[PDB]
Amino acid sequence: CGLRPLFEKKQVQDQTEKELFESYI
Amino acid sequence: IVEGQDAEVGLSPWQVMLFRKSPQELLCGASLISDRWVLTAAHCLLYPPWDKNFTVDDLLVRIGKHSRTRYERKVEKISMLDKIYIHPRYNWKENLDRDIALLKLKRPIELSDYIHPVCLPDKQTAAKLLHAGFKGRVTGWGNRRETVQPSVLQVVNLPLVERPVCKASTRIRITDNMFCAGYKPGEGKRGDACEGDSGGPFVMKSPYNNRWYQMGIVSWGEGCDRDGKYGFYTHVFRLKKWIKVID
Ligand SMILES: Cc1cc(NS(=O)(=O)c2ccccc2)cc(OCCNc2cc[nH+]cc2)c1
Repeated sequence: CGLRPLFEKKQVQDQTEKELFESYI
Repeated sequence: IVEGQDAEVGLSPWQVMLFRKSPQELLCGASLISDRWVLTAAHCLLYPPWDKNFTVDDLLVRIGKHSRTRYERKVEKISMLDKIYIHPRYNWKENLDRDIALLKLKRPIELSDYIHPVCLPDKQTAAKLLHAGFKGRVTGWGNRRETVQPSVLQVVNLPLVERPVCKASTRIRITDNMFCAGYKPGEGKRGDACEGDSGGPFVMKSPYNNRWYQMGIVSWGEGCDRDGKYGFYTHVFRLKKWIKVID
């Protein structure tokens, strides 16, 4: 679960995914 | 969603929209946590003060969508409920404590590129990700502002706010079965869930395993995107032990 077919499985980051990781730092 | 963007196709495979069978009417958001179990907020089904008490015969579910209106033939999957489960301790006549409900689909749904379950949090994950400052994601087809219905699924990333701030921002009695998220007055950004977003998921991505986890369910909020006001979410991990129903 949590592994989106059109994103995680394709090894493609979604447009806003960057914000989330940045907030962790 | 207030201050959101149209989501890219397949952004939230677990997104589910709760519908009224007749007349067709969007009622709430929900999430696909299994091929036969949908997670939503209890206030989407039962809330006497507004005359809400939906039965299996009144509801309907539509999974795999993107457009709020158009019936996307073969991508979309419509299903009917088998049984509805509302938490026994869901306090609707006070602060909406334990605002959680499980919807069992009549027949198991067929997963695809547009339909896929989200992970439920575990101790480790909940411990590592639930920290103020960390941003989460909310999605829905709800109003764009206080009523504006989006034609396409909206998305917005909101930061977790520290409890003292959540409590201070409202008069409602905050319990540990709920948390709030949103930008503060000085944070220089806006965004919040809104009418029609209730029940939708609040997810966070774990850099440890590259998996999305649902940390909360869109619960109540006093207005949409109001300064000094935050949106509240049902704390999924603290209610995971109830989520017992599935077994
Ligand atoms: C059933 C329900 C009651 C209240 N009214 S309330 O004054 O906020 C409230 C608060 C908690 C308990 C009872 C009433 C508001 C509701 O929120 C539905 C939309 N959820 C939102 C979540 C975050 N931002 C904006 C909206 C839904």
